[PDB]
Amino acid sequence: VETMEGVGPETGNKVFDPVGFATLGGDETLAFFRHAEIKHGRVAMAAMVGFLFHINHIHFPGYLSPTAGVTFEQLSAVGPFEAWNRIPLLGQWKIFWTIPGLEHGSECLDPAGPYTKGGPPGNPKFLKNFWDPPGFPKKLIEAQKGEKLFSNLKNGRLAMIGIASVCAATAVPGSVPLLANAPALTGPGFALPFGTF
Amino acid sequence: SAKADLEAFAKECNPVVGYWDPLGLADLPLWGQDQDAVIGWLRHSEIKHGRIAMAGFVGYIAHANGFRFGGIGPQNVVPEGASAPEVWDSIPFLAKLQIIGAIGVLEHISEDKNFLAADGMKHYMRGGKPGYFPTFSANVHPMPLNLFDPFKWSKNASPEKKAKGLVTETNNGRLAMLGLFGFLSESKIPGSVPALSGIIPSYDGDYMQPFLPTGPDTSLWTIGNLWA
Amino acid sequence: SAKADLEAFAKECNPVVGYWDPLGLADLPLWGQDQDAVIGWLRHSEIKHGRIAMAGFVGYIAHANGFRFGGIGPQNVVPEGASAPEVWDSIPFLAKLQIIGAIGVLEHISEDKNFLAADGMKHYMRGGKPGYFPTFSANVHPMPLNLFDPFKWSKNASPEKKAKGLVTETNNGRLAMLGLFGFLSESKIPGSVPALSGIIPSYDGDYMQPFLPTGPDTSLWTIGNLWA
Amino acid sequence: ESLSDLKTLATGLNPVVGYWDPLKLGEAEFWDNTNEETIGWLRHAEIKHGRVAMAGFVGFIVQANGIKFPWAPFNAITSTSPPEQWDQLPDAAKWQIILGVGFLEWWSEIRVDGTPHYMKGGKPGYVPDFDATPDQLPHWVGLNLYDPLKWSKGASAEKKQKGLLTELNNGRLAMLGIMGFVSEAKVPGSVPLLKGLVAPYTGEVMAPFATDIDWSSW
Ligand SMILES: CCCCCC(=O)OC\C(C=C=C1C(C)(C)C[C@H](OC(C)=O)C[C@@]1(C)O)=C/C=C/C(C)=C/C=C/C=C(C)/C=C/C=C(\C)C(=O)C[C@@]12O[C@]1(C)C[C@@H](O)CC2(C)C
Ligand SMILES: CC(=O)O[C@H]1CC(C)(C)C(=C=C/C(C)=C/C=C/C(C)=C/C=C/C=C(C)/C=C/C=C(\C)C(=O)C[C@@]23O[C@]2(C)C[C@@H](O)CC3(C)C)[C@](C)(O)C1
Ligand SMILES: CC(=O)O[C@H]1CC(C)(C)C(=C=C/C(C)=C/C=C/C(C)=C/C=C/C=C(C)/C=C/C=C(\C)C(=O)C[C@@]23O[C@]2(C)C[C@@H](O)CC3(C)C)[C@](C)(O)C1
Ligand code: KC2
Ligand code: KC2
Repeated sequence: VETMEGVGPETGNKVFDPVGFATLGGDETLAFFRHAEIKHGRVAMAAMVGFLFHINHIHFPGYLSPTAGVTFEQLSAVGPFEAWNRIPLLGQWKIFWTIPGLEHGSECLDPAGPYTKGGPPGNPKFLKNFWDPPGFPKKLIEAQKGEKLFSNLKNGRLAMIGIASVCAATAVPGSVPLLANAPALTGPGFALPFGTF
Repeated sequence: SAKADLEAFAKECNPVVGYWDPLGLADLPLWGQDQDAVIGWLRHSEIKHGRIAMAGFVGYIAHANGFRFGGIGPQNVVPEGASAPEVWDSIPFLAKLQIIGAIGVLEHISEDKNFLAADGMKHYMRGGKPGYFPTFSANVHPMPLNLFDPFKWSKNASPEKKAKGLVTETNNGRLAMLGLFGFLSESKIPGSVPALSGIIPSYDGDYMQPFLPTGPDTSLWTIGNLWA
Repeated sequence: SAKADLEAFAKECNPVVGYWDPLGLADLPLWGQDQDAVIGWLRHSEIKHGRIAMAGFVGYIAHANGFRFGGIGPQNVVPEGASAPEVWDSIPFLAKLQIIGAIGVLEHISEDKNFLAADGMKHYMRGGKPGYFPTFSANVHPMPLNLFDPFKWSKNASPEKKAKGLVTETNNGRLAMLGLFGFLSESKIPGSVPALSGIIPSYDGDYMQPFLPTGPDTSLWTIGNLWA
Repeated sequence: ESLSDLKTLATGLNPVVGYWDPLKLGEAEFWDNTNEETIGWLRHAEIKHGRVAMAGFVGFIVQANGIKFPWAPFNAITSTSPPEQWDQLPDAAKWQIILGVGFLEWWSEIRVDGTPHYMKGGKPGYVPDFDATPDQLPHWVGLNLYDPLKWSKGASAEKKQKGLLTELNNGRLAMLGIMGFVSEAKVPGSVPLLKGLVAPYTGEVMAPFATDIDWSSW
């Protein structure tokens, strides 16, 4: 059913649905689409914060694999999406093998079941203290965190638009008018896993 | 409802002329939404075109005469002679894109339903007043003033005064559209406007293709600014 | 309440013109605080501007004539005749900043809540009498005299005499504002004021910039003057 | 207790101001506690900052005036800018100052005689009495930290609360004054009427022992 969340102002207080999509399937298809939207949003917001850290030259005061010789300093010297191509070859393995573990746990170990059948989409709270290693929300009421989830969805959509704009500007020059030309944002415009494959 | 209101507005605007619809545009469903939505969309389009044309005529006079602004320091420093059309051909592409984005934001705020239900109005093609715009709705950033009446100097007007103002706005917008189109035609094809012969120069570019070959990068920022 | 009082005050100030409000300032909402607070803020601004303008006319006459009080203080650094506009360009920066701070302290004491509620009155916008600076009752240190009536010579005044004095003060403040603005315009743009042509000299510095090229940092101090 | 916070402030500067906090540090919870504990903690923090600031302001006046301990190790350093006197102190002297202050506040945290802590209902800025519990300190010392000679001792409670308000106000003013003097040592032109005094200084005032990091890039 298209009651859900994400429907509010600046869209007519109704579902934004030119193409069917929402009615392409049933209730479980909507839950999968909402989980994809929320995960996509969260990944885009994280990518935006990381990209802002990369542009402002905020790197760790460490070494990042002294055997290879790569350091944190010359990972910030190059532009975005080229730094990932220089993260040795074991580091991509470790970042990856960490992330499927989280994906497999976030789908499997639900006491209520997958988000399509029992349990709201975008809720890996069964992974204890994964979302909140400190408290942060610990005394917030339910009516507060519903509005916070709505803000989460809106900021996720905006971050998706922003990271698409950043990728387009790094790939095709002149795509984004406000970006136009920039000292940074100079690179391949995309990152393959493990550099070349 | 819509046809009778259109006929009454046409009679009020010009008692001699009345309704002048040679193409029959008041009876064609443009998007299959009956005749009320089509008539409301046509009325809103006429009002918006007239308002934009009056603003364009005033800006044409101001720019062709040449004028600075408050502080300026950049907008009135680049060109000396502009000949109207080339005034929007030497400003930065970022400035023109931001002006277009602000116009689009204003249009989206005008057409929004959440900004209309809060203000107690409806859409122009769903049984509402064509040309009405929301004041500030609720955008967190508190607007210092509204858009329709910036100083709130027209909050005591009677409904007859509002109707007379709407009719006068439509007629003056039509006249300003004729004047602006005549000036644009004289800027391209000489001899079109007989009164405006020689007043305006000739431009090789097209004013109907928006973002032309763009202006400079125009960094225009200082005090520790690394880009525009 | 506000509109009837405004009309009555306009009729009392001038029975011929009456309520003359061209640019709709009676019903303009500033920050969504209704019309009574808007009218109170407008009346307080008018009264303060008129009083400051009368004081400005008196000070301009005194500075143009030249009546330096004595020595030791800032009067020893002012030149012996440099007209009113250059009088506030050679005083010490510490003296000007301290005068601005004293004026700000006076304004904050005038607009304070408890410093006005101790006199049994409210704020001017929130249903109070505009322009009523309260007496010193809670200034911690023992104040020697009040600010409105220093000699307390108007303690026997009646309410009708108070209203007549308020009307006379408003009218004289408007006239003094016109005179001071005429003198300032003649000091910059020649030929503006016809009677004030050739009387006052021309000033090149901006009269709207209080922190213009800074005055001397000399203190003119003695007896234990350890502050440089 | 966001109500007694207003009763304290009605006597602060009359009702001319009252409960003035633009970012509202009151009604907070902090480290997994209740609003009353946070209010008591904030009151103790304000009182301790005020006391440290009045002591530091008096010390700055005395040191920059020229009054100096003749004895032996303080005669070695010959400067004026109080901050530089701290910088050219021996490391052991600074460490012993820090550890003595730490012992004093370790005793201040200990509540073996007074029943409440300053977060659990005790008076904020209350240093417990040394000789109140003479069998629960490592070795006997007389001359208690607050009131060494029992000059106040028997006094009216009205005088006590009036002194507490006076201490709070004087503390806030001394906080402003000592930060004005420190910013004079760091930022010239800042804090007018004090430009002709104080010396230029570098070395990140809010850091003891070594130096050379600073807020150079503002
Ligand atoms: C790697 C396999 C890890 C096993 C799995 C594991 O334990 O998971 C933990 C995990 C991620 C994760 C997850 C959590 C979020 C934590 C929990 C989730 O929980 C659920 C249910 O969701 C699951 C998961 C997987 O998502 C990641 C662990 C990663 C680990 C343990 C990584 C060791 C690197 C050591 C290196 C690179 C040594 C380099 C050594 C190098 C490169 C040398 O050159 C050595 C050298 O000698 C050479 C060759 C020659 C000599 O002359 C010189 C020297 C001496 C220098
Ligand atoms: C160049 C110049 O100036 O010429 C000067 C030089 C000079 C020398 C200054 C001059 C002199 C003569 C002077 C000044 C003579 C002064 C002699 C003096 C004043 C000698 C004090 C002894 C103190 C004692 C024994 C303290 C014991 C103290 C003890 C044992 C305690 O504290 C115990 C304690 O139990 C208390 C008491 C309180 C308890 O709660 C806690 C504790 C446990 C801590 C002249 C003649 O004027 C000329
Ligand atoms: C019960 C009873 O009877 O009470 C008795 C017992 C009791 C309580 C134990 C007593 C005590 C204890 C003591 C020792 C009390 C004293 C406490 C102390 C030592 C209090 C210092 C304050 C320092 C201040 C305020 C510094 C301000 C500094 C200020 C405000 C500034 O610098 C401002 C300024 O910088 C700006 C902001 C900008 C500049 O352009 C201008 C200036 C430079 C001006 C008494 C006194 O014996 C009385
Ligand atoms: C994504 C999350 C992540 C996790 C959970 C995680 C866990 C652990 C643990 C378990 C506690 C250990 C013990 C460990 C140790 C090492 N890591 Mg991990 N590591 C992660 C990320 C990266 C990245 C991005 C890189 C990296 C590396 C190294 C090297 C360097 C080897 C050498 O000395 O050269 C060593 C010793 C670098 C590498 O790949 O070396 C080529 C490098 O680029 N690691 N790492
Ligand atoms: C740098 C040190 C310092 C300075 C500069 C300073 C200045 C002033 C001033 C002048 C501005 C006044 C007027 C004043 C007044 C009071 N002080 Mg302060 N005081 C300092 C230190 C301490 C300590 C350590 C304690 C303390 C206290 C009290 C009490 C309460 C007595 C009582 O309630 O019996 C009162 C009335 C005790 C306490 O607050 O107990 C609840 C306590 O432990 N004070 N104090």
